Amino acid sequence: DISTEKTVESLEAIRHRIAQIVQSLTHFLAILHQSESLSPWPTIHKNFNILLSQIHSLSNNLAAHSHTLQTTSIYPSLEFPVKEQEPLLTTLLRTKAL
Amino acid sequence: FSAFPPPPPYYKLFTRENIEKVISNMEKEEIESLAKLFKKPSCLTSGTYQMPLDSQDTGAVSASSVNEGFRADQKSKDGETSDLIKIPRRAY
Amino acid sequence: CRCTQLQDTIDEVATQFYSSIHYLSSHHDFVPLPGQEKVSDSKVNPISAEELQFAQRDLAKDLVTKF
Amino acid sequence: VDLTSIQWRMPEWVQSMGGLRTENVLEYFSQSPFYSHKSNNEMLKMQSQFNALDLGDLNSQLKRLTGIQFVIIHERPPFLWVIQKQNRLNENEVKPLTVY
Amino acid sequence: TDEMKSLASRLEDTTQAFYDLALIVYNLEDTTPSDAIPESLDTLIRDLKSLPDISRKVNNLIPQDVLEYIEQGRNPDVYARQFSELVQKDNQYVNGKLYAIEGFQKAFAEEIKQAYPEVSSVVDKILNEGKVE
Amino acid sequence: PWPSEDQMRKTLLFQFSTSMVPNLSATASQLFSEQTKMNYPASPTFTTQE
Amino acid sequence: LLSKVPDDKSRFEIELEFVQMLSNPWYLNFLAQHKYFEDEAFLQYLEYMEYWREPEYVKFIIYPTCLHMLTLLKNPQFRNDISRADLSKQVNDEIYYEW
Amino acid sequence: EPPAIPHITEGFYPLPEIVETFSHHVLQELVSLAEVLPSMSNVEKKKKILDWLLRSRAFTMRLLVLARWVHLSPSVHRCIDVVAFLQGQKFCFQNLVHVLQDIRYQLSFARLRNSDLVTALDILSTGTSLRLANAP
Amino acid sequence: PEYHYVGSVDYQPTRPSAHQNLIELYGLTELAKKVGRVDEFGNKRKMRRSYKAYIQDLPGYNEILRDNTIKQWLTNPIREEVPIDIEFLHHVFSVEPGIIPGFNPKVFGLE
Repeated sequence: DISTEKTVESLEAIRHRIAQIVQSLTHFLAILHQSESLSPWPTIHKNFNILLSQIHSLSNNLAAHSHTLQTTSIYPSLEFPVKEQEPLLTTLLRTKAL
Repeated sequence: FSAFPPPPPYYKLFTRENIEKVISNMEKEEIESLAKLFKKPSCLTSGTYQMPLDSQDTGAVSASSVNEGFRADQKSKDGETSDLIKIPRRAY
Repeated sequence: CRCTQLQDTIDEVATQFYSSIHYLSSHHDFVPLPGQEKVSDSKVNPISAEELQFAQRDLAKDLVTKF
Repeated sequence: VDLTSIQWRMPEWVQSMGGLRTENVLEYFSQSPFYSHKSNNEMLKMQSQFNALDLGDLNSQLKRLTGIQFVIIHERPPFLWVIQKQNRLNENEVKPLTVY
Repeated sequence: TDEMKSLASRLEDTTQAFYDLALIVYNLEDTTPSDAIPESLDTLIRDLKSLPDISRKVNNLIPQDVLEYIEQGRNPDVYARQFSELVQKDNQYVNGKLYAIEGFQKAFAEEIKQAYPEVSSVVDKILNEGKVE
Repeated sequence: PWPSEDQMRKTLLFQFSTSMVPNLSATASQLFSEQTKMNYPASPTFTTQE
Repeated sequence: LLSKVPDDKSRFEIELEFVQMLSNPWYLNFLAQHKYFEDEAFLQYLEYMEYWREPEYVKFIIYPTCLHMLTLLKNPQFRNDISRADLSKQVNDEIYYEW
Repeated sequence: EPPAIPHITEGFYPLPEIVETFSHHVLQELVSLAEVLPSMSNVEKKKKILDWLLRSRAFTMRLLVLARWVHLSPSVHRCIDVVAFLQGQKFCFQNLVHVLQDIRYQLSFARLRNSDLVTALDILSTGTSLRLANAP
Repeated sequence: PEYHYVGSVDYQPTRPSAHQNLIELYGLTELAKKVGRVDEFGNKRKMRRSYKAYIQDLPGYNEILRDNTIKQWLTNPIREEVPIDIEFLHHVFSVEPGIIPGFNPKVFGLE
């Protein structure tokens, strides 16, 4: 069970990172929508940069906990079975590439 | 979750560059000849049905209990006795 | 028009063949002999004896009308 | 053949047998590309020819046996079941190779 | 059955040889004569020799599912019950299926007869050809 | 109405494609997956066949 | 620039079947999602599919829809909207009703 | 005479084979335990002898149960054969239904329907005029 | 004047008939007497779900266990005989009277 809790803290860290990048992407979206004409290249470019910093941090986390993340496997059960009737699960846990 | 086969690789082959190379071929008149062989639509006449050329035959599937033919501008009807019928021959 | 519909009617006849036999096999058959009738009520799904006779008479009538 | 992206089922099989059961979940699994025919459960199925069996026998003989085995990890009768491709070299200790 | 009786006699002899030897070794004391515990082991092995010959004498056949039942501790008499019961059950079942088609045919023949009287002779010849001489 | 999905599975274009492609491809894998007598004693439970 | 590796007879069996695929709307939707309409080579190959309207050739085609589908796809805005799922369902439902 | 009927030969273990392999296995297990014993503690010698004695006695008992049930073997076997037959009659009914369905399928495969000339003429001009006009 | 395929083949009825009472026919009635739910007098027949009825005769407290080994002893039957050296086993089986921990004689069921 020690391996399980190590995987717990690991996936906690990746969760935090992905949270932050969602916030930065939503912010970008807002600035884009703010002006009817497309926004000035300096600002959008600046935002591409911050986006880069986020995704770089994420790739580092994933490679650092790469062993513990490829040993663990995810299946839904027990409490999801109340909502189990839905295909939302298949869409949420799908790993088909775009 | 659902998926279908991709089209032929030679779709990916097309370019307006190679097209222009084959119109240059036309202007002149290996690679170019292979391109035009690729561009022709050589239909086929006979012999292949799978993924027939004519409809299915009853003699081909099992034994056929009767045969008949009617002449041009004439039909056959005769009077034979089961319930003493006098009516058309195919229908009987 | 006419020819295709009649074609449909003979097809209808074949369908009636196996449909009929299957219906009859599906529904109650237990016959006691000497002994007492006894059933696996679940798998059996019985139908009334009178219901049986009436249903097979009906089936005969339907088939003969088709012909 | 990439096994992970794909989503499989045979409703024809299920209707042939009828309802979705514990044992029919393992048979259903046997029909799927996920199952491997070299499996230990397949070797057992080959050894008994048209006779009754029992499920406690099934797990207890799974451990008795050494190799690749497919067991039920969690079971929920109405809709969903959980299977894993665990490999035990020895009894009482298993290394799960895949989950399903 | 005289042979069956000799076999189950030797079997009971055997399970009692086991029991006796396990007792002898559980309750072991100096007073116990050493010649008495190898004697018991002797009786045991020679029992297990007798078992194959007598077995060869019997010659009945056991259904697999019986062996399974005994295996799981289930009562084999339950098997015998299920099968006699099933004989009766399937008996009635099939018989009545045949009757169901019987009536179906008779209905069909009468309906044909009123519908197509000209072939009544044919249909009667059809019922007569199914039966025995 | 239009080409049968399984006919699509069997079409010669796909078989040609997957000949040139490794069987490792991911959308072809989804399509790929989509594609007696006994003397023994009967079971002592009564069975109505279906 | 890999050397072409085609077969003569096989590619008219195949081009027939491909036209058929074009009859299916869901195949068009996937096709659009995969951004095959981004490639100009594809569109030239479509015009090559115009050879299948010819009488001796069309005599072979099984599902008529494709032909119509093909003329439908000549509008690019239509291509981006068959990327859309809603319109896809509209098209499928439209055939289903004609059928 | 009683009417001939198929006799069911597989699914059955001769009682003599059962007792033979049982005797031989129990004896092997004794020989096998007889070598591990001289290498074991006296308390462990005893513990293992005991365990074998009792396990083998449980097996012998299973065979005693068998021996007693034996006298019903021929009756039960007769049942089995009767059921076999009756099952076969049911299989007959079902099998017929499946053959009738199959030939009905071949039937739909054999009919031919009057041509849709309309669609054919539209496709002369390379469109399905129907599907376009109809559809918004 | 004759329709085709009609009466083309003659057949006698099936040899055993379902309509016959087969329990009598193949002499299973004595079995049914012996195993049925109902006695021939009308009283009910009690049948243990286990085979305790035969363990009841035998000495000792005997638990009912499930072990498929005899089946396996039938899948992999052994050769005709095993070697047996009485003297060696006599030697091996002389054991010192000392006690054995962790083992109760409940299995013996003497009392």
